[PDB]
Amino acid sequence: SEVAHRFKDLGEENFKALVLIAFAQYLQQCPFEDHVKLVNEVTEFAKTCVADESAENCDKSLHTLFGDKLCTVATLRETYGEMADCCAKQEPERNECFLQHKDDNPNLPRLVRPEVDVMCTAFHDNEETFLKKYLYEIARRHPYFYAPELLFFAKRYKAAFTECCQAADKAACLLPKLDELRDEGKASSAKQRLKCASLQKFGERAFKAWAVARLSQRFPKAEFAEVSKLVTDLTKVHTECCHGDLLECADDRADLAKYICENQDSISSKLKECCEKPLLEKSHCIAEVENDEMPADLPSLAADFVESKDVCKNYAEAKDVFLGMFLYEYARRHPDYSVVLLLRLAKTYETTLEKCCAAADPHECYAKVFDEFKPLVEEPQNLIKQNCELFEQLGEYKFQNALLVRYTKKVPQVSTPTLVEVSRNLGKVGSKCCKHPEAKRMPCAEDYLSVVLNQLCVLHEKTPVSDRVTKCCTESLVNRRPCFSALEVDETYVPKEFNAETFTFHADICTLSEKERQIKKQTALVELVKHKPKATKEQLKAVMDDFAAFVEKCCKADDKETCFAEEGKKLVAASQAA
Ligand SMILES: CC[C@@](O)(C(=O)O)c1cc2n(c(=O)c1CO)Cc1cc3ccccc3nc1-2
Repeated sequence: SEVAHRFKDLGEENFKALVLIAFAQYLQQCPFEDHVKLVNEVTEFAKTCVADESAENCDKSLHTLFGDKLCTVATLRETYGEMADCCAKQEPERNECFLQHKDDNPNLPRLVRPEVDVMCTAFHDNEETFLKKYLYEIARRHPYFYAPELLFFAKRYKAAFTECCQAADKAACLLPKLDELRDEGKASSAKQRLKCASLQKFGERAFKAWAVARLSQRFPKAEFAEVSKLVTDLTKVHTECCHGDLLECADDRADLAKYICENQDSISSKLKECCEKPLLEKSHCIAEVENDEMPADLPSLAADFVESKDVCKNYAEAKDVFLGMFLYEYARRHPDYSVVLLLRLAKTYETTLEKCCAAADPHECYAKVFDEFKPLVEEPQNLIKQNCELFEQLGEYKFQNALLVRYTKKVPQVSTPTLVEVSRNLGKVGSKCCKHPEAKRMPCAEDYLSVVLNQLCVLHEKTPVSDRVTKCCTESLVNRRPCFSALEVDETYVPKEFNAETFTFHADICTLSEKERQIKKQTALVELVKHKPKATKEQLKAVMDDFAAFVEKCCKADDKETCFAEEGKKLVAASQAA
């Protein structure tokens, strides 16, 4: 009995929370109360099986039981569409159909933040409904969120209302906490979409390679075999979560945290404080721990991987473990290299051996592999450096605007709402990284860029429209950032000017939040480039100044909002001609 085994390992509160997540991530459109109802029926039944494993349907697989239960409300096609397809199939085809239909961008309303009082009240009314509502609204909007990590967010979200709703100043206590959750959640959501993309589109080998490089940078004192044990466990964990085996995911990860804390001494010296925290916090901690110091001396790599006379023999015995050791050994020594660079390096090294081990004295042919890594290291280095300089002398917003133009030009076919979100997010790399030293700037920057570009890829695949986007997204996971950086302006692009209402601001632009106000400013910049590309650089900055003041004043006009036409039509003319 599986549901019995998992129910007792995870305990009831989390079991219930994880089932609700699983339903909310598969049927993102079902209303909240329907999902709660289903989760409760499933929870009644689990207990039945805990009480008797030889009962009833207690011997079924989780996806059969859970899939059957979901389909009691999904099969209604007239309201869910293409999801009744999945309900016509049996496991495991049914689960695969659910995985294919996760929506990275469902047509759901913006999450709104009520007044602090309104929220504390709704919290006090029914604390448990308030929390499940949180789990539900986040999950359906982030169908790939790392499920056990979402439990931790709920925990903190609860603690924020519990504490701040009885502070003297409720707002001053509550708001900065939520803002912090909103921001960390967004980063965590994106980071985990990359994890699942790599698993699902590029396969297990890709995720393992990522894992060896990151855990080795993180745990450079650890023996190689230790890291492999860790890589293997971690790989099963994310394979389970991305495959929608959420109960197994949580359980296996909780065991993983345990194994780590009971063997810190063979892993890292940074884990002491983390391994004292409670269950959820402990696992949040370990997964993001700062890198350990690397051993003081360390050889030279060239000896075991270039000058040895057994390198072809080690490669031929087991490519995987030998290339793994290379990645292990090169990564431990380089916390200053991005994870992607480190993987380009291992691919270059792998490719070189496959060539040189042919014949004609291989030992002579592989002699300069490390001279090939040089330009691969230089390229990202100059990009980040050259970019931080540009950022520091422009400030996030103008930096964001510049990326917005350069990228609209790279791939103008791409929908505007997508260009805006990705650009703003790409631009965020300035604040996040440029503060850093050189020996910390690359992993901070490139891996973050890789996460943002994966968002581009997945928001685009749902409905493809740019060959170039599809090519970079499909061709090689590790090379995405280079493949996008190398794109120049699309010369084939045909502009679609005129206008109509896609430049006529309305009066409700005054009641929206300031960032949300830039979003319709930056939106309109995209339609400006998309239809008048090659408009240099400086009358772009002149049409942007012109949009700002026009909104500043027509919100001050106190008029019958006919100014939103007045200086609305006085820009349309200077914009085109001169
Ligand atoms: C329910 C929380 C809250 O309503 C809040 O007041 O902070 C809220 C929460 C969130 N967002 C929001 O726009 C708002 C509204 O600003 C976006 C967003 C992305 C997230 C991604 C991952 C995890 C939690 C997230 N929470 C929020």
